[PDB]
Amino acid sequence: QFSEQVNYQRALEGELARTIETLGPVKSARVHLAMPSPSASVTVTLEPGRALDEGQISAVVHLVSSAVAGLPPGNVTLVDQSGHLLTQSNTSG
Amino acid sequence: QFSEQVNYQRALEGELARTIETLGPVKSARVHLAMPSPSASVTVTLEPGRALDEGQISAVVHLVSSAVAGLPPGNVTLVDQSGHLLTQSNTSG
Amino acid sequence: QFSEQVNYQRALEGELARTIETLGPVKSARVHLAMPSPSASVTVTLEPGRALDEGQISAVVHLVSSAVAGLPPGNVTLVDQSGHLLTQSNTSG
Amino acid sequence: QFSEQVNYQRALEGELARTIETLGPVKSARVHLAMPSPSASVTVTLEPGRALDEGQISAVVHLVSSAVAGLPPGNVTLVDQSGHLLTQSNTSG
Amino acid sequence: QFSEQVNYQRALEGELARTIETLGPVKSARVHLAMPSPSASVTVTLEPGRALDEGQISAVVHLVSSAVAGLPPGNVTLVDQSGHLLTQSNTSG
Amino acid sequence: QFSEQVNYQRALEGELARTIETLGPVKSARVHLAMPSPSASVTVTLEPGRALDEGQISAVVHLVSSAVAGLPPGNVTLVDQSGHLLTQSNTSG
Amino acid sequence: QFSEQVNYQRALEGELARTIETLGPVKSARVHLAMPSPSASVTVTLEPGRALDEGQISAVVHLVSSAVAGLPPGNVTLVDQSGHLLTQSNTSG
Amino acid sequence: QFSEQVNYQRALEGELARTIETLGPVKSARVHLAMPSPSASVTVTLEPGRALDEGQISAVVHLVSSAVAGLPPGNVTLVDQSGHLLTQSNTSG
Amino acid sequence: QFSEQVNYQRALEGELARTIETLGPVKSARVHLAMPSPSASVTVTLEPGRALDEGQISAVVHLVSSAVAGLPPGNVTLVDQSGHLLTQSNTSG
Amino acid sequence: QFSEQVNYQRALEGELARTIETLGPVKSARVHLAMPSPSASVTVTLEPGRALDEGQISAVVHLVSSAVAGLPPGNVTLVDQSGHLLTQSNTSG
Amino acid sequence: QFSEQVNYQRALEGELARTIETLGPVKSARVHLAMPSPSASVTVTLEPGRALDEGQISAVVHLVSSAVAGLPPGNVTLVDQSGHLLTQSNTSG
Amino acid sequence: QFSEQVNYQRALEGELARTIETLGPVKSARVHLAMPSPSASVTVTLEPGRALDEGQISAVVHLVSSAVAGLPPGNVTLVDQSGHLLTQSNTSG
Amino acid sequence: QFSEQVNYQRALEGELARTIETLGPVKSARVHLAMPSPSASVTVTLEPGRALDEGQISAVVHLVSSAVAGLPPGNVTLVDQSGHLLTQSNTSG
Amino acid sequence: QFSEQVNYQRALEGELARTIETLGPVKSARVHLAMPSPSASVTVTLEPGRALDEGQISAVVHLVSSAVAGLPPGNVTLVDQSGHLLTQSNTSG
Amino acid sequence: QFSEQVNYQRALEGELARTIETLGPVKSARVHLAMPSPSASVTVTLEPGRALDEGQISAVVHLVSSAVAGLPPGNVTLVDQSGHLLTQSNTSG
Amino acid sequence: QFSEQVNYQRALEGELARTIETLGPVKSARVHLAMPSPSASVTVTLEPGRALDEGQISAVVHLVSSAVAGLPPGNVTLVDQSGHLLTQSNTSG
Amino acid sequence: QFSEQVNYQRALEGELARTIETLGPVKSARVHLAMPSPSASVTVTLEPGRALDEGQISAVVHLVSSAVAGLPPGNVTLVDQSGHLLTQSNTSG
Amino acid sequence: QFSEQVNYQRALEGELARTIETLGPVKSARVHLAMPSPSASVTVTLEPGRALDEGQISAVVHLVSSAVAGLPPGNVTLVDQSGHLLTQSNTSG
Amino acid sequence: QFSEQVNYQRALEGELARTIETLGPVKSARVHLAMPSPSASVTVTLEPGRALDEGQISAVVHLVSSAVAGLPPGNVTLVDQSGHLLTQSNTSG
Amino acid sequence: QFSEQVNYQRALEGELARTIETLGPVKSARVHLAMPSPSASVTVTLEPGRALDEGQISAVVHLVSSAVAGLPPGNVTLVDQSGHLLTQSNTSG
Amino acid sequence: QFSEQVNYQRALEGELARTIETLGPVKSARVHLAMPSPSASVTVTLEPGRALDEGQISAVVHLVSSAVAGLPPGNVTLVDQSGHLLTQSNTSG
Amino acid sequence: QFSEQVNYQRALEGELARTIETLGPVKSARVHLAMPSPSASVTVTLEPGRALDEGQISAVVHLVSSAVAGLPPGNVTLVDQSGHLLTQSNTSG
Repeated sequence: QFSEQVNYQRALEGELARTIETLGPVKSARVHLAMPSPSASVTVTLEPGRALDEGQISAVVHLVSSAVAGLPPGNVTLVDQSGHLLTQSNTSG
Repeated sequence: QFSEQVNYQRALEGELARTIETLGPVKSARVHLAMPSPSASVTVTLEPGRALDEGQISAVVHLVSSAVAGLPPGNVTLVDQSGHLLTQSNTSG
Repeated sequence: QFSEQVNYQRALEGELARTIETLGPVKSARVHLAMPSPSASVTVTLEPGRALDEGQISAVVHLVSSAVAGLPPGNVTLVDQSGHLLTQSNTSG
Repeated sequence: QFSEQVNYQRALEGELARTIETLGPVKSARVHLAMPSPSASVTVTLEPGRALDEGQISAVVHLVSSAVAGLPPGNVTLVDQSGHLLTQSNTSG
Repeated sequence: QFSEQVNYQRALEGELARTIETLGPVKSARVHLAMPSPSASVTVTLEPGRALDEGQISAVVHLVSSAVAGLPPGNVTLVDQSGHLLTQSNTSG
Repeated sequence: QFSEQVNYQRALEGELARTIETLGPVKSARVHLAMPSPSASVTVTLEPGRALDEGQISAVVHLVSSAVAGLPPGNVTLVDQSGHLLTQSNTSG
Repeated sequence: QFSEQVNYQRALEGELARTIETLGPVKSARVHLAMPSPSASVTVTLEPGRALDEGQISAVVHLVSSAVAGLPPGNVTLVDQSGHLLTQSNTSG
Repeated sequence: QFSEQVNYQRALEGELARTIETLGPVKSARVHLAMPSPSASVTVTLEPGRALDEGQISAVVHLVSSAVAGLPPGNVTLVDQSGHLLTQSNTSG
Repeated sequence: QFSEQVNYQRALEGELARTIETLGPVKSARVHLAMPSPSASVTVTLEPGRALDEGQISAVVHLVSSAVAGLPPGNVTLVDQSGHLLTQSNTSG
Repeated sequence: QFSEQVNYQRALEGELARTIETLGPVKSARVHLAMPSPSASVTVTLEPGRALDEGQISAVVHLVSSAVAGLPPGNVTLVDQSGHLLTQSNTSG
Repeated sequence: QFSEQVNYQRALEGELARTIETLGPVKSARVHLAMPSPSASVTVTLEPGRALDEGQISAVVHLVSSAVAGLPPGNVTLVDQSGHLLTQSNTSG
Repeated sequence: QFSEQVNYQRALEGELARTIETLGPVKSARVHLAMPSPSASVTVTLEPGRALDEGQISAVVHLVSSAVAGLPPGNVTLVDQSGHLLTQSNTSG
Repeated sequence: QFSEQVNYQRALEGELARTIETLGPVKSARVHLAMPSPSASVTVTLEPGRALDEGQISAVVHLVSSAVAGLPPGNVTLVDQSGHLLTQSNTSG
Repeated sequence: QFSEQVNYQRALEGELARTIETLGPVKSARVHLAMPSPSASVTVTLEPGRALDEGQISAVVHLVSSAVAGLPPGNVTLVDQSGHLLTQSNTSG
Repeated sequence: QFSEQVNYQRALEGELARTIETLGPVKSARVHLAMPSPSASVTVTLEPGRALDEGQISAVVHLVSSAVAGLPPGNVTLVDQSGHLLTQSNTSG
Repeated sequence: QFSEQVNYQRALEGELARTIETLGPVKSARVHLAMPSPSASVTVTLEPGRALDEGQISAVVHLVSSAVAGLPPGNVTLVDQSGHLLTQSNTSG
Repeated sequence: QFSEQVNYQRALEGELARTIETLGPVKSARVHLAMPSPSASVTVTLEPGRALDEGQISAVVHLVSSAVAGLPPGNVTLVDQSGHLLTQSNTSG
Repeated sequence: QFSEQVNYQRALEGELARTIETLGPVKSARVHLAMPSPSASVTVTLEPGRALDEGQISAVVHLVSSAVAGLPPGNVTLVDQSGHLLTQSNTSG
Repeated sequence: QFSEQVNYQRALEGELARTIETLGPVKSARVHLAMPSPSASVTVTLEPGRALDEGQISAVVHLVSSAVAGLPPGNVTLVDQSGHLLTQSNTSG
Repeated sequence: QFSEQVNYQRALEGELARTIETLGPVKSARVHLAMPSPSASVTVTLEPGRALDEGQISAVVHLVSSAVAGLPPGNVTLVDQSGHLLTQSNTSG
Repeated sequence: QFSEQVNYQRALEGELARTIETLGPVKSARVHLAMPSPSASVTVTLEPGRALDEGQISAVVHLVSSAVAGLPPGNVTLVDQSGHLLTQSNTSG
Repeated sequence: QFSEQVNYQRALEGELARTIETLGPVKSARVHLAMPSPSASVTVTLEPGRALDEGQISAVVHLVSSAVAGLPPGNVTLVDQSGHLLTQSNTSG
């Protein structure tokens, strides 16, 4: 049963990575899921010379926070390829 | 049993993706289902030089929110191929 | 048992799609069933240069809402091949 | 058991379709049964240049509403090959 | 058991159809039985240029309403080959 | 057991048909039995140019109503080869 | 057991038919037994130009009413080869 | 057991028929037994030109009423080869 | 067990018939036993030109009434080869 | 067990017959035993021109009444080869 | 067990017959035993021209009444080869 | 067990007969034992021209009454080869 | 067990006979044992011309009464080869 | 077990006989044991011309009364080869 | 077990006999053991011309009374080869 | 089960190490997980001549603290390739 | 078990005999053990011309009374090869 | 299970040793884990001519105290390759 | 178990004998153990011309009384090769 | 289980010995563990011409007292290759 | 189990003997263990011309009294090769 | 289990002997363990011309008293190769 659960989690991770790669100016990303108020970690590798709107960074936030049950939109930690802690709501300091 | 459930979910995802592709100015899309007040994530790849009405974007919203049980019309997150967080009801800020 | 249920649902979907295709100015459609106050989604692909009466759009609504148990006539979401959210009763805004 | 029930329902559907085809100016029809106050859907394809009486449209209504147990005569939805929602009792608006 | 019941019902239907065909000016008919106050549906194909008495149409009514247990004489719906809802007692309007 | 019962009923039907055929001016008849106050249906094919007494039509009535248990003499519906509802006691109108 | 009972009843019927045939001016008859106040049906084929006494018609009545247990002498229905309802006690009208 | 009983009854019938045949002016007779106040039926075929005393007709009555248990002497129905209901005690009218 | 009983009864009948044949002016007789106040039936075939005393007819009566348990001397019915109901005690009328 | 009893009874009968034959002027006799106040039947065939004393007829009576348990000396019925009911005590009339 | 008992009784009978034969003027005798106040039967065949004392006839009586348990000396019935009921104590009349 | 008992009794009888034969003027005797106050029977065959004392006839009495348990000296019945009931104590009359 | 007991008794008898034979003027004797106040029987065959003392006849009495348990010295019955009832204590008359 | 006991008793008897033979003027003796106040029997065969003391006859008495448990010295019966009842204590008369 | 006990007793007897033989002027002796206040029997065969002290006859007494459990020194009966009852304590008369 | 858990932990460690390596100026790192307020240890090997922001060091902290359930952001210990205890919140001294 | 005990006792006897033989002026002795206040018997064969002290005769007494459990020093009976009852404590008279 | 635990502990030890070796100026170290307030022992072999900060010695302390559950930062004992007890908090003297 | 105990006792005896032989002026001894206040027997064979101290005779006493559990030093009986009861404490008289 | 524990203890001993050997001026040492306030024994073989600080002897003490659970730092006994009881805290005298 | 215990005791004895032999001026010794306040026996064979201190005789005492559990130092009995009861504490007289 | 314990004890003994041999001026020693306040025995063989400090004799005492659980430092008995009871604390006299 645990093997089935971990395989399902890995397949979800692969599908999510493929979909977020299918976003235009992104060659690849790396998503990891955390299941206990859950949370998730996104490490986007943004393509150089490209920058999407805040309304589309929230698009990435809600894209990853929606397709998984119980993930609040404010619990996704978004980090680019070199620093750039964009989620100021988590790190409110 | 869990394998049957996941296969049924994947088949539903494939059928829904095919139907939403069968919408004219869309080559392909990517739907993911979230089952616990459920919710779903749609990442449409709109064809360039095409733009459908708001009454037909709500058509996509209700098309994905209807064919699955218990999905409210206000819980679908719609994102185009490059940002464009169209669903302002979820992100009411 | 679940396989039998899903096969029966798929066969019903295929038969319904064939019957709604057998309506004159329609080459093909795509029906999906939602079973919990149930609801259903219809994505008709109307033939160009053809337009049926409102009393025959309600014919499609009742045709899909009747042959399945417990589906109210006001819960069918009807969308043409390009937008055109015809069901104003669901989207009363 | 469920397979026996669905096969019996399909055989009833085929027999009913053959009998309603055996009505003169009809090449073929499409009946679907709904079992929970049940109801049924009839999509007649009337032959061009032919039109039967109201007392014989009620003949079709009672022909389909009688040979199945518990189907009230006012719950049959009758639609021709192109719109023409004839049953005004269901759609009393 | 259900297969035995359905085979017995089909054999009764065939025998009844043969007997009602054995009535003179009738090449063939189509009877269907409904078992829950039961009821039945008769679709007679009367031979052209022939018309039997009302006391012999009631002969058909009682012929089909008698050989089956519990069928009241007023619950048989009689329809000719083209409309002609003869049973005015059911459709008392 | 049900097969034995139906075979016994069919054999009784065949024997009764042979005996009623063995009545002189009758080439063949068709009897059907109804078992729940039971009743039965007789469709005699009287030979042309022949007509038996009322005291011998009651002979047919009691001949079919006697050889089967519990069948009252007033419950037999007698119909000739073309209409002629002779049993006025059932149809007292 | 039921097969044994029906075979015994058929053998009794055959023996009774042979004995009543062994009565002089009778080539053959047809007896049927009814078992629930039981009753029986006799269809004698009297030889032309022959007529037995009333005290010997009652001989036939008691001959068939005696050799079977519990059959009252007044419950036998006697019919000749063409009408002739002789038993006026049953049909006292 | 029932087969043994019926075979014993048939053997008794055969023996009784042989003994009553062994009575002089009788070529053959036909006895049938009725077992529930029981009763029996005798159909003697008296030889022409012969007639035995009443004290020897009562001999036949008691001969058949004695060799079987519980048969009263007044319950035997005696009929010759052509009518002649001799037992006036049963038919006291 | 029943077969043993019937074989014993038949052997007793044969022995009794042989003994009563061994009585001088008797070529053969026919005895039948009745077992429930029992009774028995004797059909003697007296040799012509011979007649035994009443004290030896009572010899036959007691000969058959003694060798079987519980048979009273007044319950034996004695009949010659042609009528002649000798036992006036049974038929006291 | 019943076969053993009947064989023992038959052997007793044979031995008794042989002993009573061993009495001088008797070629053969025929004894039958009756077992419920029991009784027995003796049919002696006395040799012609011979007659034994009454004190030796009582010898036969006690010879048959003694060698069997419980048989009273007054219950033996003695009959010669032609009538001659010698036992006047049984037939005291 | 019953076979053992009857064989023992027969062996006792044979031995007793041999011993009573071993008495001088007796070629053979015939003893039978009766077991329920028991009793026994002796049929002596006395040699002609020989006659033993009364004190030796009582010798025979006690010889047969002693070697068997419970047989009183007054219950033995003694009969010669031709009548001669010697035991006047049993037949005290 | 019963066979063992009867064989032991027969062996005792043989031994006793041999011993009583071993008494001088006796060629052979015949003893029989009776076991329920028991008793026994002795049939001595005294040699002609020999006569033993009364004190030695009592020797025979006590010789047979001693070697068997419970046999009183007054219950032995002594009979010579021709009558001669010597035991006057048993027959005290 | 009974066979063992009887064999032991017979062996005791043989040994006792041998010992009493081993007494001088005795060629052979015959002892029999009686076991229920028991008793025994001795039949000595004294050699002619020899006579032992009374104190040695009591020697024989005590020799046989001692080697067996529970045999009183006054219960041994002593008889010579020809009468001579020596034990006057038993026969005290 | 009983065989073991009897073999042990016989071996004791043989050993005792050998020891008493081993006494000088004795060629052989015969001892028998009696086991219920037990007792024993000794039949010594004293050698002619020899006579042992009374204190050595008591030696024999105590020799046989000691080596067996529970045998009192006054219960041994001593008899020579010809009478000579030496034990006057047992026979104190 | 009993065989083991008797073999042990016999071995003890043999050993004791050998030891008492090993006493000088004794060629052989014969000891027998009695086990219920037990006792024992010694039959010494003293060598001629030899006589041991009383303090050594008591040596034999205690030698046999000691090596066996529970044997009192006053219960040993000592007898020489010819009478000589030495133990005056047992025979204190 | 424990092997499955440790393999899952090792796979998580490998994936996390690969992702943190996929951060630009990092050739490799070494993560270890601690599961009981849990905690974790990170030993980054920063590439020479590179230094990321504090808002991206907190990016590493939250990247490792998010993808694992229940890890607070203040419990991650971050150490470079040579000392440099950057996390001053843990070591608040 | 009893065989083991007797073998152990015999081995103890052999060892004790060997040790007491190993005493100088003794070629062999004979010890027997008595086990219920137990006791033992010693029959020493002292070598001629040798005599040990009383303090060494008590040495033999205690040597045999010590090596066996529970044997009191005053219960050993010591006898030389010819009388000489040395133990005056046992025989204190 | 214990083998699995010890193998897991050894693998953790090996991984920790490899990671601490991966720290620059360290060729190898030796870690041992202690599991009951747990504690651990570190024996670092610092490379000559190298010395890291106190804030990086605390880096080693927290690196080993973090990756294992429940290890407080003050319970790690740190010793270089030659003495140098650096942890003054444990050894506070 | 008993065999193991006796073998252990014999091995202890052999070892003790070897050790006491290993004492200088002793070629061999003989020890026997007595186990119920236990006791033991020692039969030393002292070498001629040798005599050890009393403090070394007590050495032998304690040497044998110590190596076995529960043996008091005052319960060892010491005897030389010819009398010499040295232990005056046991024999305190 | 005990074998697993002892093997684990031996492996810990070997690893600890190797680590303490890996301390510079030590060729080999010998550690033994004591498990019940536990304790341990260290026998260091210090290399000649080398002497570490007291703060590094306490390093050895805590190195061995830390890597094993529950060992207090004051319970380790430290001894060099030749005496030199360094731990004065244990031996506080 | 007992065999294991005795083998362990023997191995302990052998090891102790070897160690006490390894004491310089001792070629061999003999130790025996006594287990119930236990005790032990030592028989030292001191080498001639050698004598150890009292503080080293107590060394032997404590050497044997220590390596075995529960042996008090005052319960060891020490004896040289020829007398010399050194332990005056045990033999305090 | 006991074999495992004894093997573990022997292995501990061997290891301890090897370690104490590894002490410089010692070629070999002999340690024995005593397990019930336990105790132990050490027999050191000190090398000639060598003498370690008292603080290193206490080193040996604590070296053997530490590596075994529960052994107090004052319960070790230390003896050199020739007397020299060094432990004055045990022998405080």
